[PDB]
Amino acid sequence: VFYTPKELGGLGMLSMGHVLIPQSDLRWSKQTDVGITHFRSGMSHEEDQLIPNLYRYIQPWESEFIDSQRVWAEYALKRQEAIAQNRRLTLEDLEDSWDRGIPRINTLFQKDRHTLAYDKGWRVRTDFKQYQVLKQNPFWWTHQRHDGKLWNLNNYRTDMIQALGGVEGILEHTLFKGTYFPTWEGLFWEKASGF
Amino acid sequence: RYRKMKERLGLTEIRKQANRMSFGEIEEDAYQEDLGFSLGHLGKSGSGRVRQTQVNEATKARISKTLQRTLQKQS
Amino acid sequence: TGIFMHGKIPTLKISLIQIFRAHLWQKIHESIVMDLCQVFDQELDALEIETVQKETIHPRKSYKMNSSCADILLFASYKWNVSRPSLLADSKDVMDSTTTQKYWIDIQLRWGDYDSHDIERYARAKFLDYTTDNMSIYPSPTGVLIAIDLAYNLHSAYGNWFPGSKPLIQQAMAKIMKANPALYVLRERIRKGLQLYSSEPTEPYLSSQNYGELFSNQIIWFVDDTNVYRVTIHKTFEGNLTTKPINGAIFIFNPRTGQLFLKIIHTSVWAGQKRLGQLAKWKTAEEVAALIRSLPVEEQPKQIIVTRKGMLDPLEVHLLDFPNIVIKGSELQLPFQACLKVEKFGDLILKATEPQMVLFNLYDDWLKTISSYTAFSRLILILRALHVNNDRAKVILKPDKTTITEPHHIWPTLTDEEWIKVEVQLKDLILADYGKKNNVNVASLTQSEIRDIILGMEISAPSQQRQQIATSNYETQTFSSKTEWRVRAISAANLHLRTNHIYV
Amino acid sequence: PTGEVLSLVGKLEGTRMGDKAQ
Amino acid sequence: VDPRQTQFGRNTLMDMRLSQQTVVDPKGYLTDLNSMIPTHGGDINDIKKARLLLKSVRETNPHHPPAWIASARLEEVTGKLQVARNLIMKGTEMCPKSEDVWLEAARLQPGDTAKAVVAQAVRHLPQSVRIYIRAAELETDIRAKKRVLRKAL
Amino acid sequence: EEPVTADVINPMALRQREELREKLAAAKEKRLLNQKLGKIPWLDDTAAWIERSRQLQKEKDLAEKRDLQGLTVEHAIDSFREGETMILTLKDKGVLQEEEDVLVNVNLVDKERAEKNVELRKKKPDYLPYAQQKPRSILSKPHSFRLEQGGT
RNA sequence: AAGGUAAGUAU
Repeated sequence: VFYTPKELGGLGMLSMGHVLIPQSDLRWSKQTDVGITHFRSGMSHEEDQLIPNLYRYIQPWESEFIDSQRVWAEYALKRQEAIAQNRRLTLEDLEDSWDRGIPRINTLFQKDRHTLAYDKGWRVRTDFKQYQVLKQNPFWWTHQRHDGKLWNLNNYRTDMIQALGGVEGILEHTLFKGTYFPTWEGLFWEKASGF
Repeated sequence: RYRKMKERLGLTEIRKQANRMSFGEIEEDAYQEDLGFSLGHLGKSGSGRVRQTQVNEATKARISKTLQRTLQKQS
Repeated sequence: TGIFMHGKIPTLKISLIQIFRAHLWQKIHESIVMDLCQVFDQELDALEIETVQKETIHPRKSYKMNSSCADILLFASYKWNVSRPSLLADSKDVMDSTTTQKYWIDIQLRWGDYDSHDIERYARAKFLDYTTDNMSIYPSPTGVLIAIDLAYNLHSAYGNWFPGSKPLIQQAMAKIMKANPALYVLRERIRKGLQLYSSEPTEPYLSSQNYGELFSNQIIWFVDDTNVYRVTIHKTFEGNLTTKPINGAIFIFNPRTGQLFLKIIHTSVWAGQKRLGQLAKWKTAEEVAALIRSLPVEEQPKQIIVTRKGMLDPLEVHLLDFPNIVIKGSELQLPFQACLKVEKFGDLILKATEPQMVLFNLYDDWLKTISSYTAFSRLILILRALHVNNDRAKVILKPDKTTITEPHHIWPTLTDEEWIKVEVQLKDLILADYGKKNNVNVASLTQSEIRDIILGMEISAPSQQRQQIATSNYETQTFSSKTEWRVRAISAANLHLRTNHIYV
Repeated sequence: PTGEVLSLVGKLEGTRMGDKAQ
Repeated sequence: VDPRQTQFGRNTLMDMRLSQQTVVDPKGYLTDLNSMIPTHGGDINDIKKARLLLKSVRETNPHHPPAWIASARLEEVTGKLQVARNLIMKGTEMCPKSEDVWLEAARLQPGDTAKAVVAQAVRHLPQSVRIYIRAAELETDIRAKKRVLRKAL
Repeated sequence: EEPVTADVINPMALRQREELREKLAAAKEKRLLNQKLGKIPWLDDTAAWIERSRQLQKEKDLAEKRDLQGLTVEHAIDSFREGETMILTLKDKGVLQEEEDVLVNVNLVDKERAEKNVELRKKKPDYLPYAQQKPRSILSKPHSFRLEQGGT
């Protein structure tokens, strides 16, 4: 109920810890013409399912800096040949280096990349924002628009769904089978009621 | 007056799509400073709208009447 | 309910009370009992069932989880070979256990949890605990118990099986689980509580309640593609009924200025296309987008209303360069397909040898004496009348032999009060077919529903059993059979008509 | 089986932090 | 991206209708030589539904150049710039006489192959001066421009 | 008992796999096109081309010197009348839907709706007539006839 | 040991 992503009704908690899922929680059952059939998830004779840790899914700062230097040297070269051939980087040449550098290559393709070029002293201003807003900013050190998004949780959420037994394993814990929806595909939540 | 107040306060189509979250389709985090913030069906597949939803101009933000008076005493 | 609370979770308690309001547990049990009665009442002369009775039980029998009794009692014609008790999913049956004359059927509803949603083991345990019990009361030593897990929508059965019962029970239970009024109410209430939907978003949508707000000064386009692909069919007595394609017309009506843009499509376009249904939609959307690009921005529409749900996505694709135009579907069927029935449109477009784009003024000279709102209202009324009869309506449209239609426009020229009289006559005409084809008095129509009749909104309700949503009258429901006096009187009628075809 | 988040001081220390990241 | 950027800082229509004591007003049908609507970045809400619908347009009207143009440009705004080239190539294979599709092919395709595209457009439409001058932009050599422009004449 | 280990339904993994399949299919078509798109003196001599053009200028002067309906209709044979004729229009269907392009007449559809409503208006005396479970099967889970060549 | 009392009319 905690680590299930918010799209499936869970709280979408991020775990920087060691949590074991009991194997009794990885069992479900479905009814078909031949009757009721029961399924598990851990076919391999391994231990109980362990939820992915937000530990492993963050690249360390040193590797991040090495990647940034390598990627920006590569981009400098690519731009140098792009100017010579009277062409521009078409978002396909910069495919191997997309979310790598400290100023993420994402930022070069940002729609408002011209107005942000006139934004100076933005890190100092973001740090000093604590004296104007009554809420502490965890990302006081960086700006998403200027510095890019320096992390990704796609792999984390993918492995969290895989570790919980997928949609079938997760939804056996829920009232989804009580709704008698034929499938989970064409479904959407409503965060707030009409009233 | 009641019609204008209901148009200003009533649910808008884009704000109707805002509070609708697709079931089972995990979306990448949008806003870094707040992970709770999410666009919902806005800009994401499954909303059923081929074209982009437009801004209801009846929900435009404008200054109060007394704040207009100060601007008249300033220029 | 039969829901056991493991701890005071007050939010869950409130939710489950709301979900199972209006005695939903008893109603579900009664509905399943009725369904088993009917499925066993049909096959009584094939399963050698002498009769089926709905046992008179307590209204709270659905709630008793400690004990149980029988809901259905089957009396055999001669005898039944009871097999060894087994689960519903058991294919192999040992039909040599005992014999019986009476069969009891028990239906148990449960709300399973995650750890205990196994319905087969539950049914086996309940059957064993209730048959071998001095508290549970049964009318025979043999029977079957059907267990329903509502929280997981599982179903099973355990106990004895006389020949011909297991497949019938399986199929009946599958049909009941897939479709049942009380079960459907349970699913809808659980869906509303959980608040997740099966892709039914709410969007701007022309109903009969926002019809009044349509009449503004902004430009509105009613686009109709009903008469794009059309053929005429005629049955001949000497031979066979034959069909012949005819030219189509796209309607781009503008209720403000009265401009009726008619796109005439030749029959040669549908030459080598396998899928005409969507070709018509794409052609019509292309024409609509081209006409929008033709008109200046001042006369460009900002609200396009479509009379067919099929032409909502194609317009959205073909209006991808005009995001500031809202495309609204209409749930009420406007009579815009009946304008081709007019004498000045049908023959005009049938003999059009090439596709083209034509402009008409559906408001002939009304705009010089009445506003566009009344012009559109009377035009909708006239089109509804034409769609209704097109025979008496054509007689109504000219009230006097001195009323003629000049070649400049479509409708005849009438005085203001003459138009009032024509409109009231056409309103009576439109109410006439509703009175006839629905066998209801016109005076019984309130002023609120006459408006819906004119516009073209109608409602139906095949599922009246959803009345479940609104000494106790819960388990009072009982089964019935033709074996009774009413069934014998119904079977006695028409027996002489079957005597003409008899075999030896 | 308790579901309690256990500290990984000394637990899962064999693997690097670059694992399972792309 | 802009040439100076460093580390630290659609569904067009081929149908037109001119609008000007008779009930019938047959207005002339006009065709525009070329139609290049702005990219309209982000105007699509449901990318997958729009992609399916544009696929349906391509299937129903394979000889509709706006269909192919919108279908491939939807892949270009999405960022999948490789499938857009394939869509334009198929459109050229199905709409060879439309100079708009050939001009769009010379834009999305990479440089050298883009030249080939023009070298093929002349095969299906030699009178189009617009593609010829386009080849002048495609060839970075003046001597190459001498060949193509003088061949155009 | 022994449960069977099914395939884990991971929507994010499915999305990634679909995107990878699209990416790999795009590359194959690119190479296939390049197998064809890549198989297509006076270019420097201005005087030679000028002479050729002058030759062309005089060269032009020297040269100057119904059977197509096999679809279906969602109506009954008895619905029509021999003494009358009516128009049949296409039934509303979604573009993305792959269903057959059935054919209807608006007046006959209205009449069918009216008769359905009056039948429903009349209460059901008995579900059983007096298969298994008729009301829960046919509804949860429209007379028509196609056209043979010229016509049925 | 608890933090697990539906409330309401009627005798």
